[PDB]
Amino acid sequence: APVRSLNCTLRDSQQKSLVMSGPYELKALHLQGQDMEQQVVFSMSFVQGEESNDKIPVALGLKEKNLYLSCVLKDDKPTLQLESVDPKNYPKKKMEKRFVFNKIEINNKLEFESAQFPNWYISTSQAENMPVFLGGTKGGQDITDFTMQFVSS
Amino acid sequence: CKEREEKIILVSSANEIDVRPCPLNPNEHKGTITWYKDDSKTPVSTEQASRIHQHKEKLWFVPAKVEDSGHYYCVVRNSSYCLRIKISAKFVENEPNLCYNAQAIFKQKLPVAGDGGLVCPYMEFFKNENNELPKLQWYKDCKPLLLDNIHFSGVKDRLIVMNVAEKHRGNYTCHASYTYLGKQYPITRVIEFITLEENKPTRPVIVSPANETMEVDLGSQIQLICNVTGQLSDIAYWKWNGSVIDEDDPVLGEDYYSVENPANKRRSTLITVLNISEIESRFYKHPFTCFAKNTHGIDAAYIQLIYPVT
Repeated sequence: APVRSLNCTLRDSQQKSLVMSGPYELKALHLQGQDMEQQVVFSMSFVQGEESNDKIPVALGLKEKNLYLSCVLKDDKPTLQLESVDPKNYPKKKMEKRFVFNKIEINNKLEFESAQFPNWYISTSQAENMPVFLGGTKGGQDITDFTMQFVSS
Repeated sequence: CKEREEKIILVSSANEIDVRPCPLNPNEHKGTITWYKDDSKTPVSTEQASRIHQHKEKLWFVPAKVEDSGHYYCVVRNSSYCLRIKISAKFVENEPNLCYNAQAIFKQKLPVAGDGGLVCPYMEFFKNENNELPKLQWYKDCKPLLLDNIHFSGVKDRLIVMNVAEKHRGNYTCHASYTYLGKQYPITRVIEFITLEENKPTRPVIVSPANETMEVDLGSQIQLICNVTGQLSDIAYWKWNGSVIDEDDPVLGEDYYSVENPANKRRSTLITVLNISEIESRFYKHPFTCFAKNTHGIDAAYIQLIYPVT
């Protein structure tokens, strides 16, 4: 394999899982013991960027859905968005900055800072069923901490 | 108008209040919101006192029964883009002897040997009591938990389980009492608590590029292999002369592999192959270093290429 990739699940620190809110958008909500298969499996690739040791650059894409979380400027504000790419060319170890997030692990607690837009992380609201977005205040009240579960089974 | 879906059915319990606002993505707008009955009827009442009714852009149930367990709608059309959202709710009765129905559990997990938090879902509406989430009472297997700050702590919508153990597994319930129109109704959520294995931090072990030298002919091609013994979330990569191997490099190229050890996953092997198509003059000056990395620190080991001995 040209790039190192692992399949994971992700749940925020408030225990909310993430799901598709209509292809091209994601949302976090707590799922009932029956709908647990509604959660998106990611393909976290270890892309090369600024390996700072306390950070590890990654690419987050929807499994076999050919979609990659990227960060772009939308209205002069850093924003999260899902964009499709070419399945043959992707995933690459040399990823364009927009799809690049630095995976920071504090107390077994994951944050994903945007390499493109530092001080802006993958966030979720305390609210149930709201979309997954890029948040800039970090601790404004919005959740920027997550947990990862590997799909080894 | 067109149509909108929403396949996830939220199963709330009958005998208590319940609200169901419509899922509005980035675009909401406050002047479009309206609910409808089963098989498209009229706007499910509009009086705060009636039972099944719509208030501040939300479909409240006052005491909610099992008969309410059905398909509802909501319509957004501010200017013209009408598509009317389908909901589909379900109300259940507590199973015999239990203080809950498993049809309504939310699966939540926490790793052993460390302080974690279980979260009482959908408390976002009942919050409004002057923007103060109600005082939650917690139970596991229908018995009450003492929130002493030794074994458990209750803060807002969460239950801090101190030093999670296998013995914390079970079905938990959080209880609140929401005052709606002077009359206070009850509220419960069940959480099936599943413990995860403790996450012990361990630096990976580079097995093969153990700081040595290798004789190579100046023209040929070779394969350098880095063998690491650690977890699968541990990575292994090459860097040569202070720099990573570029994907668009014409002579250097990596090939990554992993093999999980069935007997002990913390002792699985990462294999990273470096293919040098043509050994150049420069590769004899600086060594090819291999890095084993994870959040708890890196590991290094090199292979210094040298010309053969005459």
